[PDB]
Amino acid sequence: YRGKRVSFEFKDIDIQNLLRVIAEISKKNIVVADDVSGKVTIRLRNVPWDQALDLVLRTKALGKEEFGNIIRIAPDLMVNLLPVNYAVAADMAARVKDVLSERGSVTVDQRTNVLIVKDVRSNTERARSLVRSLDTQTPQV
Amino acid sequence: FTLIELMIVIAIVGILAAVALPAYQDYTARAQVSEAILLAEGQKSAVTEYYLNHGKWPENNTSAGVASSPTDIKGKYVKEVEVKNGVVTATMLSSGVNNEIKGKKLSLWARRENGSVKWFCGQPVTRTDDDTVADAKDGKEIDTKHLPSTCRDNFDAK
Amino acid sequence: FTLIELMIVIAIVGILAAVALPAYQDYTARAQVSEAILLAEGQKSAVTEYYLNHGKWPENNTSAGVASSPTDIKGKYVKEVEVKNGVVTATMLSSGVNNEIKGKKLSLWARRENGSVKWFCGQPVTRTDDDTVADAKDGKEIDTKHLPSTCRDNFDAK
Amino acid sequence: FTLIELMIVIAIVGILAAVALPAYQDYTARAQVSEAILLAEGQKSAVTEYYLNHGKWPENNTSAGVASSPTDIKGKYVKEVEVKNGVVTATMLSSGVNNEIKGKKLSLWARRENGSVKWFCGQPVTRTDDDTVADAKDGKEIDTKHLPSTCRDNFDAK
Repeated sequence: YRGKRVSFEFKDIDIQNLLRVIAEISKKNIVVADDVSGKVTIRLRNVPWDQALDLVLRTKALGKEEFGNIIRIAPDLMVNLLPVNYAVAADMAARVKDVLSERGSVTVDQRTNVLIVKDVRSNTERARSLVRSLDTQTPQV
Repeated sequence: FTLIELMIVIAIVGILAAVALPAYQDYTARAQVSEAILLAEGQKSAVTEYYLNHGKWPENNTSAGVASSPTDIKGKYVKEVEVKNGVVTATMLSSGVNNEIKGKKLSLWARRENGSVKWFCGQPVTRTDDDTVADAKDGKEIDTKHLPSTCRDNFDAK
Repeated sequence: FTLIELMIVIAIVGILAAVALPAYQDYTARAQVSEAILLAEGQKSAVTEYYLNHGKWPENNTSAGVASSPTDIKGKYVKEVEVKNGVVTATMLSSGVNNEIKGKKLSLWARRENGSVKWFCGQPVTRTDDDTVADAKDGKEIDTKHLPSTCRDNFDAK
Repeated sequence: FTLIELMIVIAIVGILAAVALPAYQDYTARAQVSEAILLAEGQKSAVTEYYLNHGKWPENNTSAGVASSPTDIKGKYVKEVEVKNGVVTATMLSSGVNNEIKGKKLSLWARRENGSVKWFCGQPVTRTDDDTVADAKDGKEIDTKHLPSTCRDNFDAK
């Protein structure tokens, strides 16, 4: 769960293809089962892959299990990184969980106090507006 | 040949308990929350006075002049009550409560009316500035269904 | 040759009453105790005030400012309610109650919180010092099974 | 030559219904009265407050601050509930009830305890003075057999 930064753009492609593509980029050797799912659409910018993966899982796709050398996977939206300069990322977690409800979309907290969201643009926009708005009362030190 | 009156009436009281189960289980939780609210209040006094006398919200319990220890303001279903910049939050214990409300909490916060203040009651909130708070969104918030009609206030209620 | 539907169904309602007998008999007792508790409470007020105003627990009903006569604080299942050094004990009548709870009683006692007090509810207790009570072990305590979940307090509950 | 199993078992269920007839018919009436009682109560509040605040029993529903119209406090088996000088009487409808309890009624009345009051429940009564009532002897009282164990109070109960 650490990698080079990437931008994932997938317009109506088999998750098996996204997976292989992700193995061809040295993001492990990835192998599915045979019939995992189908086709998905995502479009990410500035996301390390191992995250764009966790995030792909939550879209439609699978869960991942690693043997070590190989990993087995079994059965636009966008991603944007939000810097949080002023507040701690965990203090947002209550409010951010409360927008999601039983929706799709997710939020991931990286160690360097940045939030990452996959979702539809409309749920991304909401999550950014709240994260920045709560960050903004934190900049007045 | 005969005995079905004893068999059905033992099985109607069994299903009666199953129907009476969720009613007593939210009436029950709704009752355990109504107290977190009572424990939260009565601490409005300290906080109100501190604010009106100094023009600044009490930073913590000790500032407000209350059990310097959050855990010292607990109850049966309340694991505590902390004052954080005038905002008073009540946490639900983990033992003796419903099931979907334990470890969950609410908040009471006030607003400068100028010469006095007005209090609000609702889901957890954080104070930003002396006259602004926000959803203490934690997913730890007591679910709207368990909150009285008098404690449905939103972070921006005026 | 024939008539067994009338004979079995009269004998299933008979055995249904026998199965419904112990359920109504503890639900019943548990109900008669829930009142001894209500009669005991509401007298917390007098006792609390007396303590906070003087710093000493009311010695008896008259001190607490309540029906100077224990027997004057009785009920249907309650034969009385006596205040003995801040401890309020409720006695179950002998007529109109279960069978294993009559003449039996419980107690409500409080503890100095310093500036306020906290109340407990449970099996009979005696007060030792201003901040300590002990089991009035004697055999007339209402059995744990008949006491609410809110009245399971032990002599040393804090 | 043969068929008596069908003939007897159809005639044992027939006689079983005849034996189950009076049981369901008083269980039933006793159930319809238990409500007249619930409709009568909950109006104790108004009456109690009126008395404690003024020291005089509410003359009628409007005084007590309840549906100014007796008929507005009716139910399924209850044709109404009237407050007459603190005494609250509940009348049994004429349709949807037993047979020996319709148009029949009971009363709830209280007594000055001095600082509070105690309530009674029983067969119809009239108020004489602020601390005395008497049997509204007239023939329309719900029969003792239909009244709960908790509503067997006599005009002079204290």
